Amino acid sequence: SLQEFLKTEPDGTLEVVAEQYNTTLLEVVRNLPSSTVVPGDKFDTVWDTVCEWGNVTTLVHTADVILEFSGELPSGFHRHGYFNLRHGMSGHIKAENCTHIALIERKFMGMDTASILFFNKEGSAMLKIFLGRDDHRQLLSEQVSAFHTLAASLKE
Amino acid sequence: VSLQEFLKTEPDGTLEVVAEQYNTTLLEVVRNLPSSTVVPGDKFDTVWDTVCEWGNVTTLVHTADVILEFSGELPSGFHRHGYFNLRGKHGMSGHIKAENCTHIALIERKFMGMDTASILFFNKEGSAMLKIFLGRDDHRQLLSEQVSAFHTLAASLK
Repeated sequence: SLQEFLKTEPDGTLEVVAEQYNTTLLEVVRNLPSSTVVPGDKFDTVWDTVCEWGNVTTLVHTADVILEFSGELPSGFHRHGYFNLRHGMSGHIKAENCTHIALIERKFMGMDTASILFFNKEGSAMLKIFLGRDDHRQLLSEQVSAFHTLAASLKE
Repeated sequence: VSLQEFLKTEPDGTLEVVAEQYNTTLLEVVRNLPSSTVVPGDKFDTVWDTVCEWGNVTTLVHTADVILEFSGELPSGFHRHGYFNLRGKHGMSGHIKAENCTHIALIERKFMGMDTASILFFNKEGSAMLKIFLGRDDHRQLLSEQVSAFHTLAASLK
């Protein structure tokens, strides 16, 4: 049982858990009891709040490349059917295809991780944002409180 | 009108749209562009290490949902554990499955009225795994040194 297995707190990529159960990441990130999932709307709310935090890691994963961009989230701007970004990272995102957004915080063998997932209609992540960490090793406490404030605010 | 004849007329638009229009792959469209250079995946290292020395460029990943680009010097990388691993540079790092790269193309064309030069890394299905575009200017123009090294790379490749 998916939901039952998730309550186990298993370490490892949520993608594999999705593969095993032969389902979508969104589905997995739906059986995690503490995950905060909201609909495509809020994209700006989420992506405007995050631009406020400090440096974060944006991640794009394809069958051939895994690219990470460490830094401040760039401000948005909708037009021509795209969300267009304004330092190092830029580009355009098909906000319109984002059906769900999940804020998930969990452990990796005891080590906290926190991320924002933007899902499309197929239940796959089109983009992921991970909270940055301090030189020490832990997630930036200021960001983590901001993350929980947003998750609370979204359910509010 | 044939793809090769269509290209040459210097079409207005993305090469990806020409591909679907002609029911073919991005690779076949670039193969038919005037003056393009296409070489086997064997050239990945020569290409990557050469561009690592050019200064700022724009690296782009295109997906069905996002087009993300990173401007900055291309990070150096090393083959290990079946991936080409980037040596974190500025905000950009990660991994490229260079083993899946079967073709590399250097092309030049006008797009939206401006000259463009890019390097395309293709997987076997003929679509682009990654793209790198020559850097611009404070004036919205290609860097001359990059254009000539690009040409130099293109000449030695083919």
